[PDB]
Amino acid sequence: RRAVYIGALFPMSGGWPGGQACQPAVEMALEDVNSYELKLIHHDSKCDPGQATKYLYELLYNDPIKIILMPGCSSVSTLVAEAARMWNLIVLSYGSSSPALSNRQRFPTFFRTHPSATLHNPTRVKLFEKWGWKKIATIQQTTEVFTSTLDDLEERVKEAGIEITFRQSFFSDPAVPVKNLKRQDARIIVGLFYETEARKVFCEVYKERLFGKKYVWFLIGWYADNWFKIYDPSINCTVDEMTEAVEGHITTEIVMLNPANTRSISNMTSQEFVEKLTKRLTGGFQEAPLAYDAIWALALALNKTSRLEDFNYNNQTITDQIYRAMNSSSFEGVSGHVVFDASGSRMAWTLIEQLQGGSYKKIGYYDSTKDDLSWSKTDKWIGGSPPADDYKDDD
Amino acid sequence: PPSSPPLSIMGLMPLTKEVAKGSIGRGVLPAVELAIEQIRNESLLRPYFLDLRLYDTECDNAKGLKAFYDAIKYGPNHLMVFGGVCPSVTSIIAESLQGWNLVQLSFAATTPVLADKKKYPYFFRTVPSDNAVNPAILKLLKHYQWKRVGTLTQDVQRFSEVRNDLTGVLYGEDIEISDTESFSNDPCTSVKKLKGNDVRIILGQFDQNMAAKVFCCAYEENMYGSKYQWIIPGWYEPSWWECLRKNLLAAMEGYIGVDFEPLSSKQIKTISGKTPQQYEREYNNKRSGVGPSKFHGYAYDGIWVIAKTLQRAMETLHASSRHQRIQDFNYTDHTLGRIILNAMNETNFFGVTGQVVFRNGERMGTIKFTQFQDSREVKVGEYNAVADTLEIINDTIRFQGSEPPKDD
Ligand SMILES: *[C@@H]1O[C@H](CO)[C@@H](O)[C@H](O)[C@H]1NC(C)=O
Repeated sequence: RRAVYIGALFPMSGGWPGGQACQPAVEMALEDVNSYELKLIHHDSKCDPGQATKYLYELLYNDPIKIILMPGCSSVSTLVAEAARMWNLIVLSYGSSSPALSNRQRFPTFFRTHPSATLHNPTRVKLFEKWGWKKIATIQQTTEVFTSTLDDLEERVKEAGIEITFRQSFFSDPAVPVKNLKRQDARIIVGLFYETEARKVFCEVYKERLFGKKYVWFLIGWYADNWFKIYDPSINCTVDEMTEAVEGHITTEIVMLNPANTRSISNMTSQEFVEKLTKRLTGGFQEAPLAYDAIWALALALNKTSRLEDFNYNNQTITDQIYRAMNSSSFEGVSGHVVFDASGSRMAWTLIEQLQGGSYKKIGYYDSTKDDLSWSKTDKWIGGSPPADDYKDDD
Repeated sequence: PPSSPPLSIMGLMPLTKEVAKGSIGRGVLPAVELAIEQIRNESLLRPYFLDLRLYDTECDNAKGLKAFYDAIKYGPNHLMVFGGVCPSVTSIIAESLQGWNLVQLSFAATTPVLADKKKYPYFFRTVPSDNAVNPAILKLLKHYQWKRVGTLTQDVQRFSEVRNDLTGVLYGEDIEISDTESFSNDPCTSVKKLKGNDVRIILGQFDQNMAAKVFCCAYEENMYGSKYQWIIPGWYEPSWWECLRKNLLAAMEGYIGVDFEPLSSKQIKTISGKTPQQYEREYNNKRSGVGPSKFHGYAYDGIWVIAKTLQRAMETLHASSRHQRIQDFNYTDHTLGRIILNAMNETNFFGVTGQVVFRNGERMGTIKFTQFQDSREVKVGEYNAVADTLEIINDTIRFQGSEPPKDD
């Protein structure tokens, strides 16, 4: 039983604190896979490329040799996947949604169990069509995960005869973009940023009065449920002001846990995985099934390739064999049917929610493959119906 | 001398003939060599010597990161980083500095996000950044009495950050941004919106490829001539333009470009005892198998910043302890990193690029104004950030009308 090491990064804080539930999910999966021996060497990236750079150095320049790298965040995964070719290392992410990571020329040894963020876009388009909007505004924080999602959204809106009439971007301070959205009289707004930046955006939204009956915000649904209620020294807005600014907004997220009560390769049902993970415990709870399945995907790919002690960073041979096994992966995990295609579309469903009276309510689900919008009729709007995308009365 | 200890510096830049940007690294090396030559001849760092080690980034994220990692693993105990030319490579290095207690000095990375001190606390640059054009434009607007402007920005980080910075520069200044327009791949819709809002003075922030599309849309919308003033980035490649060419040229006539000033116009003796003009001639004589680089003066002054920082880092009556701490450095000493950071922060001398001084790691320098006049970019002015003064060159700047355009 030779030891085989995984060099992993877990974000315990930062943009997406996914490591909080994904690290225990990885630990639960390793126990199951082991019972060669798969061993974990891990560090807290804090969802920070600067911090990950120090830990990447320690993983690569210190013994033991690692067969695979496992990063979380899109920014950390982008840095490690770009660099990995220099060490002929396979990179496997459990949390990276960045559409840009689908670029095989730029990331030739990269795999992910997390779907591409492009899956939010057909759902956003379906809702724009449902609600009769042809004019949308966008505000994004400048991490590539968001910029590349917006690049895809621009293509999907153009295809549907919908226009992005105003765009604003920021690196850290959204003050100017939000003021400009207000002055442009933008109505339907898609905001792409991490939870941390979402608080800064919504405090500016409160100050500019860019909320109410006329305004509809579309955000990413994987924030913590209480995201707008959390103390933040970088914001002057109170909890009640924040709560009013976020009222009625729409979110989209990808369904990552199998909704059917079946038993996967691990012999667990989606429901038992949740109790088991809860027994071990939170950021990354919704992504935890992907972390669990990433270990299984690796374990099965290592089994098929089976000379592992001889892996070196200067040799392509073992890398190419593992790549081919990963490429041909096909098994049933807690997240459903696990496979590894370039454009990251193995998941068929998105979950749509609306914030009502400070709490998220499920309003529907969308399957872009079959074009099925499952609607709960649980959405609420001031006056009983959604607003317009602009004034229509100036003859 | 064999008894002369090294003060090792990690030089990171593109050098290879295989990459287009290798010409920058190769182009600044004669400037670097001249500074090192004189510092040693003067024994400014006595009994030590400045040991600059060179590592090729190849202007590539993966190769740049490995060059850095290999410099740490296998090179001598570097005290600081000198370089970073390609913005993406510079960012990867600059954000990670604290992990190895390394202060970095760049002579070529101009992107605005590197000014973020929360993300890049240990990062310094001798070159004025892309945001440095904003206080200069403010002085230009005040000069020609332009109180109403429109903005046209490409929705990309480096441009949106300059535009966001602009609001803060214009605050309390009595200049209105009457219309803010942004585009991703097609400026035509945004140009049409600016025309519809009767904007006359346009502040543009977009790349070289987008500039041709912008001027083509301006031509189609008749947003050029005596009634209009376009103020755009001045860092594009020479003859970047070379719409039918004649129509593009009609729309481009009189546009103002804004960029850093490569060398000081003042005939004053710098820290080296040489005027900027004498340095320029010595630079052209030293370079042999390389084309000139517009960052050469910034690289030259950059070596002087490192030398003056090191000299300051050694100024203590606790001499033997300080020398021992320097000798012992192995990236783990937070105290030495702090001493170096504080010493660099104190920089204040007259360099070949003008007065070399930092404001929160950003260069307080000189901005050059150019105007497009018949397929040639003519220098029309200089803005000095320290003095906050604008000097317009007499008999250079021209307007198609009898008077400069009105803002309305
Ligand atoms: C850096 O230099 C500035 C300008 O002279 C000074 O105000 C500031 O205190 C310095 N920062 C330190 C010493 O940490």
